[PDB]
Amino acid sequence: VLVIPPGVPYWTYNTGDEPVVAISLL
Amino acid sequence: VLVIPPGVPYWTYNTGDEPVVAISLL
Amino acid sequence: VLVIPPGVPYWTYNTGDEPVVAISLL
Amino acid sequence: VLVIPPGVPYWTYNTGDEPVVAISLL
Amino acid sequence: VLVIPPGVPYWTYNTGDEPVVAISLL
Amino acid sequence: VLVIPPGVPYWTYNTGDEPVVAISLL
Amino acid sequence: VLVIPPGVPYWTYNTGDEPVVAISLL
Amino acid sequence: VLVIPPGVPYWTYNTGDEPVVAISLL
Amino acid sequence: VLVIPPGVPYWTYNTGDEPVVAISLL
Amino acid sequence: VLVIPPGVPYWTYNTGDEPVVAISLL
Repeated sequence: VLVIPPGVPYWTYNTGDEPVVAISLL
Repeated sequence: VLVIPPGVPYWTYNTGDEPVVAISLL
Repeated sequence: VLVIPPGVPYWTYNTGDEPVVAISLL
Repeated sequence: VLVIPPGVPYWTYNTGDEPVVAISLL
Repeated sequence: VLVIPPGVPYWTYNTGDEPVVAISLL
Repeated sequence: VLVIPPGVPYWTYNTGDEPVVAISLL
Repeated sequence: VLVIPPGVPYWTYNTGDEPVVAISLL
Repeated sequence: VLVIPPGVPYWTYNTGDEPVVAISLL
Repeated sequence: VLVIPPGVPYWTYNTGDEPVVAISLL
Repeated sequence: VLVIPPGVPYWTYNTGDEPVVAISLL
């Protein structure tokens, strides 16, 4: 993954290869 | 994945290869 | 992952390879 | 991961390889 | 991880290889 | 605006009253 | 704006009253 | 703005009243 | 702005009233 | 701004009233 923003970025998040587990029991 | 925004970006998220598990029981 | 923002960035987060476990029980 | 922001950055966080465990029980 | 910001940085955090355990019980 | 997500949210953005100006000339 | 997420949130952004100006000339 | 997340949050940003000016010329 | 996170937070940023000027010329 | 995190926080930043000027010329 290549990222190169000129100018004025804002909250740049180049997440990559991010396994996610989300389980909720009520 | 290649990302290069000129100008003024805003909340750029170039997520890639992101396995997601979401299970909810009530 | 390559990141090079010119100009004025803001809250740049180039997270990579970030295993996430999130389980909640009420 | 390569990071080189010119100009004026702000709260730059280039986190990488960050295993996360988050489990909450109420 | 390579970091080299010119100009004026602000709260630069290049965290890398940071295992995190966060478990809370109420 | 009232927001109260139980469980495990992700990138919640409850933006409100957000004047936006975006003009670009090439 | 009222926000109260139980469980394990992620990157919660309850931005409110956010005047935004973004003009770019090339 | 009222914020009260139980459990284990992550990068919580309750920005409020945030005038933003972003102008870039190349 | 009222903030009271129980448990184990991470990088909590309750920024409020934050005038921002970001102008870049190349 | 009222902040009272129980448990184990991490890098808590309750910035308030923060005029920011960021201008860069190359």
